[PDB]
Amino acid sequence: MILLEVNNRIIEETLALKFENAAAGNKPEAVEVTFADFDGVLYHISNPNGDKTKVMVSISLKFYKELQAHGADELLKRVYGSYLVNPESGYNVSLLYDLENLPASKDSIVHQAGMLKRNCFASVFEKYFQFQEEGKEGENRAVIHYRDDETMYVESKKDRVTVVFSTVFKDDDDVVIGKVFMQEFKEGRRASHTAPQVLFSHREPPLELKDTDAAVGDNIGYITFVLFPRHTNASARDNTINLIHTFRDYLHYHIKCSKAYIHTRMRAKTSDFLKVLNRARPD
Amino acid sequence: AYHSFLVEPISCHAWNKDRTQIAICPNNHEVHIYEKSGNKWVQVHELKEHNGQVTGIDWAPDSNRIVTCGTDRNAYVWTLKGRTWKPTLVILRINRAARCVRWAPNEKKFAVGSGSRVISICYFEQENDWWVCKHIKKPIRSTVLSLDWHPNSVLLAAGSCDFKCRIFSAYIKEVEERPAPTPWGSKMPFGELMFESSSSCGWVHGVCFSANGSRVAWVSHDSTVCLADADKKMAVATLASETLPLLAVTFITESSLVAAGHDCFPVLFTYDSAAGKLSFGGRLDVPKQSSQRGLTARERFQNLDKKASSEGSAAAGAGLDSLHKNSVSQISVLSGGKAKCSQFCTTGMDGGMSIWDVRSLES
Amino acid sequence: GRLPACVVDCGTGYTKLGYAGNTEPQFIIPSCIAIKESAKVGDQAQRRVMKGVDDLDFFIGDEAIEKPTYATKWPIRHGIVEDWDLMERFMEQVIFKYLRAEPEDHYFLLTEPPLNTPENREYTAEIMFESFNVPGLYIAVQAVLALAASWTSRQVGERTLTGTVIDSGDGVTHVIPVAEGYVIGSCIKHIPIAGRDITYFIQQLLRDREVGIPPEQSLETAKAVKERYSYVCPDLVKEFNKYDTDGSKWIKQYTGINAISKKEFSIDVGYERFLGPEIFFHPEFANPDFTQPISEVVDEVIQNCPIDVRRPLYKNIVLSGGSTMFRDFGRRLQRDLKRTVDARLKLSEELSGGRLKPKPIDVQVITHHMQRYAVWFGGSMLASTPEFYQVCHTKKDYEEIGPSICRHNPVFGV
Amino acid sequence: ETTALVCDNGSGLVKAGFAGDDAPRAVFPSIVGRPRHQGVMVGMGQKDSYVGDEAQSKRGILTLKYPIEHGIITNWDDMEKIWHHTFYNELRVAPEEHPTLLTEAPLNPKANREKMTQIMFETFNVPAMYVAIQAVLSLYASGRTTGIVLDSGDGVTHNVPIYEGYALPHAIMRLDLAGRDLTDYLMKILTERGYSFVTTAEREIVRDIKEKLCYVALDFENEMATAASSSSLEKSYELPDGQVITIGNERFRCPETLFQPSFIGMESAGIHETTYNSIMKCDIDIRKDLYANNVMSGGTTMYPGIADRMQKEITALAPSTMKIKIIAPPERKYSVWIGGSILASLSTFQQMWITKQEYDEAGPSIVHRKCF
Amino acid sequence: ETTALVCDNGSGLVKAGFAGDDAPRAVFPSIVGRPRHQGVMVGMGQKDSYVGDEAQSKRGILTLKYPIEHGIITNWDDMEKIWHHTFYNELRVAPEEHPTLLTEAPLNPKANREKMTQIMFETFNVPAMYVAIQAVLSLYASGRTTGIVLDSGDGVTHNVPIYEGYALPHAIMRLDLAGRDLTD
Amino acid sequence: MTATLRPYLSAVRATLQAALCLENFSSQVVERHNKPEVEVRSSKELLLQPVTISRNEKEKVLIEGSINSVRVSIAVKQADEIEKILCHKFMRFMMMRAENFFILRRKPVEGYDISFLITNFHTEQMYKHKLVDFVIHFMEEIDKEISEMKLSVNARARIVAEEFLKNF
Amino acid sequence: WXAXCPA
Amino acid sequence: WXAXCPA
Ligand SMILES: Nc1ncnc2c1ncn2[C@@H]1O[C@H](COP(=O)(O)OP(=O)(O)O)[C@@H](O)[C@H]1O
Ligand SMILES: Nc1ncnc2c1ncn2[C@@H]1O[C@H](COP(=O)(O)OP(=O)(O)O)[C@@H](O)[C@H]1O
Ligand SMILES: Nc1ncnc2c1ncn2[C@@H]1O[C@H](COP(=O)(O)OP(=O)(O)O)[C@@H](O)[C@H]1O
Ligand SMILES: [Mg+2]
Ligand SMILES: [Mg+2]
Ligand SMILES: [Mg+2]
Repeated sequence: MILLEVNNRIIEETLALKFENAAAGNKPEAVEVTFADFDGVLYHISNPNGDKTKVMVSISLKFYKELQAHGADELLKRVYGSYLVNPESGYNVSLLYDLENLPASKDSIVHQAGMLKRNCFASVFEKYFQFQEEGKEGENRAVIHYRDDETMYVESKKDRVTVVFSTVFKDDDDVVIGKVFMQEFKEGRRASHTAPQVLFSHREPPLELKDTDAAVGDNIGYITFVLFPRHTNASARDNTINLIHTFRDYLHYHIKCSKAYIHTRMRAKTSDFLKVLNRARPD
Repeated sequence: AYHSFLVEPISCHAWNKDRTQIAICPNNHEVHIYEKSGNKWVQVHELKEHNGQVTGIDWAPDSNRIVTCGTDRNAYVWTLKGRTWKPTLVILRINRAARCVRWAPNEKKFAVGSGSRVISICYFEQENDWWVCKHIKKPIRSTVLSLDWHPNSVLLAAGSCDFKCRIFSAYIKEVEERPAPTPWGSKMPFGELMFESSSSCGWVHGVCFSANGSRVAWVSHDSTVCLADADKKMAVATLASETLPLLAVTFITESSLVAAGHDCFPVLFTYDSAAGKLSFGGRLDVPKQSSQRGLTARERFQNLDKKASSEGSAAAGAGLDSLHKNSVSQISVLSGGKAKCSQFCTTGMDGGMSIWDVRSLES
Repeated sequence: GRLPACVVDCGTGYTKLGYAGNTEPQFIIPSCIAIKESAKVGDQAQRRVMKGVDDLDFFIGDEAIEKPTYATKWPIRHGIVEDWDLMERFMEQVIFKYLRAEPEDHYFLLTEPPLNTPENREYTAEIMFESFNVPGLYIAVQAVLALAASWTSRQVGERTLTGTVIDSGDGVTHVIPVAEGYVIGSCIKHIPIAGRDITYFIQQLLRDREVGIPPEQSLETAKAVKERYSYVCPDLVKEFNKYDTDGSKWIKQYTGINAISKKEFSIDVGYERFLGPEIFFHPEFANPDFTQPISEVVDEVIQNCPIDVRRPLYKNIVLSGGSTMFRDFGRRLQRDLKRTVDARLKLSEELSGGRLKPKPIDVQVITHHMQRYAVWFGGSMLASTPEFYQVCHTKKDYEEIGPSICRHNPVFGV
Repeated sequence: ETTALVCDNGSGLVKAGFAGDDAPRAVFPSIVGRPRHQGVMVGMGQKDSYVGDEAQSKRGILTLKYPIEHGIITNWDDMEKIWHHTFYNELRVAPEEHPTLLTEAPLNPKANREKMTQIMFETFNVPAMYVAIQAVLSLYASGRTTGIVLDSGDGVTHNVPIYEGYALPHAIMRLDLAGRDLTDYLMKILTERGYSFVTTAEREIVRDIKEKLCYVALDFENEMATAASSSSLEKSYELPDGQVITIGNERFRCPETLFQPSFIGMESAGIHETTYNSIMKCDIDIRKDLYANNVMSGGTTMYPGIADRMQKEITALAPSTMKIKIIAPPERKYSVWIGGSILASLSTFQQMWITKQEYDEAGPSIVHRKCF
Repeated sequence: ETTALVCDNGSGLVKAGFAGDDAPRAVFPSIVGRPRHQGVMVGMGQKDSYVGDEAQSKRGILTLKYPIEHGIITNWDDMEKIWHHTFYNELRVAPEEHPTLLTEAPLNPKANREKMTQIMFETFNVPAMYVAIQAVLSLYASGRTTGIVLDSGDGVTHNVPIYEGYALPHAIMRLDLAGRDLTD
Repeated sequence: MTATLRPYLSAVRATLQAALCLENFSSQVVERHNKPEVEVRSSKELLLQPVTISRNEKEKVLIEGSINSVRVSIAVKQADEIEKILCHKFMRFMMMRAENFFILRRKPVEGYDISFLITNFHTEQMYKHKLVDFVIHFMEEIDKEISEMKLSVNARARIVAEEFLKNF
Repeated sequence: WXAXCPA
Repeated sequence: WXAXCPA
């Protein structure tokens, strides 16, 4: 994997295993499993009651309150139709599949359910882009800090949109490696034509975040991506959303991959060192 | 006059009276005997009943007996009975180890430089058919690495690793008689300290005596050479240089001196008559060695797989015979005694052997 | 709303995968790993050194079989591993793509064969703490997990800690007894023969006894063992002459499908229906070094432990493991053990006379579900226990002491 | 801490040495080559990447690529590799022991400067460093305070008018034309003659050919007419394979591209026209001094007769009432390095350096305000 | 497992020996002959097939046929027979004890390589093996890393330019002309 | 390295050559043995005083001495945190395959970087000047290795950034 | 360069 | 061979 995927393959696999035997009579196959994914959010699949004819999926979003305050009426009918019901687990969006009714599609529904986290996350970014597109008075900027102690802020003014990232590294070992990783992020531009500007700042927080109570400290960097309609229209919106949401885990995974790469290089060099040493043993 | 007897190192060497037989420890739980064949060497016998490592051998010019003094806190006195060799158990009462051994000129007793802080002297007894052992432990405070004997056989020097090189006075009245007057002292009874080193000068790895019995010399790990002249009022002479530590001691005549060690080649010294000072002599063995190599098309590719292809066996020590002659273990003598020594031999840790001369150089 | 930990059961064969607090291992995939290696010749001074991002250009899992341009290279070989870089690559791939778990906020439990050397465990723990930065780690033998899973067979409420487990494996099957929670360290033996060399023998015999198969699709043909195609046999020669006499009804047929030209190919089924599974009680066929049966090994290991524990141990033998799925295995083992133990008792009674009659020793084999996987549920219960969060080795312990915290073994002590 | 190292990242060559020496201690071209074939033999796992004279020697099985293109860096990995090679293998001096001096062409992007400073301060942790201009160092080497610089390097040609104690940043002109374009045009014309050269190895071969058998023509039309009588101008060169190539008009054709950029299709003017425009944009009084002093430097201005042609063209363009003098030192190739060494040796410059403490507290933007 | 065996299936001759020796221990031509007459005498039921120096000695009553033609095998039974003969009768070394090394000319069909590998791994169950090129081994023997090879064998003549540490697969030329055409 | 590292290397090489002398000494304290004396630290009789060859605060070396063995410990010149991490990981990977070396230890001395070991069992079955030459060569090449690792990681970060930014 | 010319 | 030459 290079671009971290957005479709959790666990739900895809379990739903495929369930549906491939769906047309086999009165087959309940009681299921009750708990999962976890990036952003420190817990999933849960479990039948509502003894009736096993219905399967339910739920989320435990950390910043759920902001989503509820904003209102996601768009998400209740566009991607998810009539198979969405009020929250049960922890006041967080939960859906269920009605097996008694014939499920016509097999892959489309599974794919739609696979991107649940990003599907709910987009409710704010797409709405801000709509606000700036529609000509409505620039909606008040918002700050969305997810499970990680870091913070996310967005400003949606006329003629452009903005987004800023706050980064926090826990272990002392990876702090410097991540700093080096993000140092060259703001400059690599020789292979991109229609791409947004990128900048890095750690000592001086941007003037936008002074009033906002976002991630403020000392060992915290900042990354901002300037947005323009040429790469934020109705066509190139999903790709940008996927890239930004999968930014954090992308950085993490590629840091670990670099660690493995350097491990391999040093392991290779050990052989040369041993070859040099072997000059001491006799013929 | 270099020769090789085994790739692996060799602990100690011993020779017969006619210089026709050799003793080589293979660094294993046994000892081998090599004999001359025209101008060639070949194995003859194979003696092995010791389960430990052998570290000391010696030969009797007349008795034709061989002693194996090593690990296992034991020691066997080999004797020849017809055309085969048989052991002879001995008791030494040791608890740690034993490294060096040496017989006596008159072949009546032998001493072991045990590693148990003790020095043992034994003599033959026909009553119990055994070899009784006495002990000297009064002044000793550490291991002893080198032992040498005096003509009369009453004076013993036991080098140690405690800055000292001391002469002793052992006299077993059972198999010994009163020695003639000696300048050193009074030939006091067994188990006493006669005299000690004047001061601290490195450890001790060897000792050498003189026919007149008036001069004693030893070497040290501190790149120093000493010469205890007892003829005068215990005059002591010293010398030093930049050479690496020496690990052997021997001299030719009343004034000469020879030694060798990690320098990889012999070094010669000398002693003045009245000046009470020594001097230096460089590479009395020969001027220098030579080096050579070959193409070895097979080797050119074989070495690249493990080592670098351009690599080779050439070394800076090839020119001055410092390539293969890894260190020197000890020294011996060929003809007569320590008076003229027309030829001298040395042992090597490389697993081989070599001979030299003192007159073929012809200054 | 505490996050669940992660449960993983690595091994030579199909690696089990999933989360704790769940009743089904969601992901069960082989150990096959792809790589963009090819034909260089300088392969011992630069094994791979893939330029740029080609290092990660490799797939994993069932999808890795159907990539006909790389190399399918199994990293594990009956526990011991030669090169562990592939293992690290597989671990990162699984944790990210499949599990999708952040190591810095999760606890990982790992399982290794009992014979695993201390060095491998120490270095894998070091690798984990250095790269993944997992807050907690814990490694334990798989026998206890199987024993815990065995409770589901019947009467879960009735606590039964005593017993013994003979687990299978792709390259190892081990014997480990349990005596009321405490196992015996010295009474453990490692069996080299396992469920892989059996298939090697099957294919070796088949390549000469039959023709009509391609070299590539051999193992898929050799996997008739996993089918109904192998029954165990109380007697060997009897069934041999049974087949050599009739040889008409007892012979089965294969109708596999080629994976290249989509052309059907068929071959008959012969003596291998039983010989393979019979190799377990006659390992001498495959491994010449280990000419030693299994049942007698079981009795010997059960006879090298204190008296008070010998009795209950024979009563609880758990049928857990893939290689144990063969039919009638339990009957054969039970009958053999009963015969030998009764003979020993009779010999003991013969020397000292008496009109008494000791109550016969009872040996029973239990058949149940969970046989394919008995380690995953044990790991789930391991994670669910709060004491696990306290026993798990901490970061600061590895920070300066080193990775030696994971060196604890059940057969060592000074 | 006794001396400093001056490194000139020339567009086609690298010059380095100690501060104080009159000649460089390391002169190798900027080549970062990688193998192009597969490799079969087993007794060699050698150096996946190649740099320096090694790359030049075994260029026949490598895809040579120049890290720097027309004065601006394109691949940072190659530049870091060459820096490491020069610092360790050739100089064998640790970065911490002594500081480093860097030079770059004028009117370069600030991104390159910031990245170079960040890499130097972070990777090699040099105690201090500085960034300067090749033309000013050329002035320092020439021992003069007033004049106009013709820094026609392998990648960039530029001029910077100067006066006593001050410069004129508003009269700086930079031309992308340089030796690489001349080599490309030479290859194109050598094709018209009948000799074909495409790959980079033949690029180096043609570069050597131009270095050895090229010169400028005082009059283009007269030289062409004399070429029509081609019996005294053709010359022969020996290729590595032994083939002999006869070169005629191409000797004086490619250099004329400098005075006639229209040959390559560039809508610009020649070096003479650009220098005339730059001097005219200056104040009237300093025009006399600028005319009286015209320093030139770089590896593209060693063609015999170039000075005479430039003098003739400038006098023809300039009014014919004063005297125009051209100064052509015979060591203009290393003038920049000599100037850098002299500047480093200056006592007053020992405090103008940029150290790690101030760089870390302030940031990469400090170098921007440091002498522009 | 102390050494390995190197076998060169030359178009007209077979070379084999231990890894380390400077000279081959078995040098016999590749001949697989069969009787051409009927046979009358009764005190002989001998060896319907003949191979090796035996075939050369009694070639007057046999139809000699070369199993390998111009570098490509035509009859697999003959090649397996010669392999068995060389392994058992001459070398007297079991395949399992040591691995085997095989060489072949360049630009040969992949079918030959696959069949040879399959037969070696299945019939003799050799622990391991490898396939190489005669020219590269010629370089190794010559103790050089750069040059051009003129491997004019009995069945095929080919050249393979080489440079330090690398080869040039795009400049390989193979000519069918060889000793057999010269003999004809 | 003439003006930067040559004198340091010469001094340390001379010290090693002088202290590389070794001999076999039968155990004096524990029954019958020939185990290394430096590690045991039983008798002060055989031990020789430690020596150090250094020129900066953060880089150091230590030279021990004894009859049976001579021990040498080095401290590398590491400045940034990345340098420390890379040195630690590289040394650990060297430890993991130290068996084939027959010279190297299994864990560095506390508070110091990697250390080596010599013995009379490794002086005859192996050459003498080659071992010191290899130790020296490692001392020089450590800086090259760390710089190469640093540029490699920087290039990896650059390539990943470039690969991600293209999608936008 | 980024715009105009290559570099 | 199959096409060209015999083998
Ligand atoms: N139903 C079955 N019949 C025969 N063999 C089976 C069956 N299920 C698994 N196996 C065999 O058991 C092996 C897997 O056992 P397992 O212990 O899960 O591997 P691992 O040791 O990595 O955990 C497989 O190689 C397979 O051949
Ligand atoms: N003897 C020469 N005659 C003419 N041109 C030369 C000569 N030597 C080099 N050159 C040219 O000058 C260039 C190199 O000189 P140099 O000044 O180092 O370029 P840079 O400005 O990057 O330092 C080469 O590209 C070459 O074309
Ligand atoms: N002494 C010789 N003189 C000339 N040609 C020879 C000689 N010996 C063999 N040959 C020729 O070389 C051929 C065999 O050489 P060889 O290299 O073993 O063929 P291959 O390459 O298939 O092993 C024979 O066919 C023969 O024509
Ligand atoms: Mg298993
Ligand atoms: Mg320049
Ligand atoms: Mg041939």
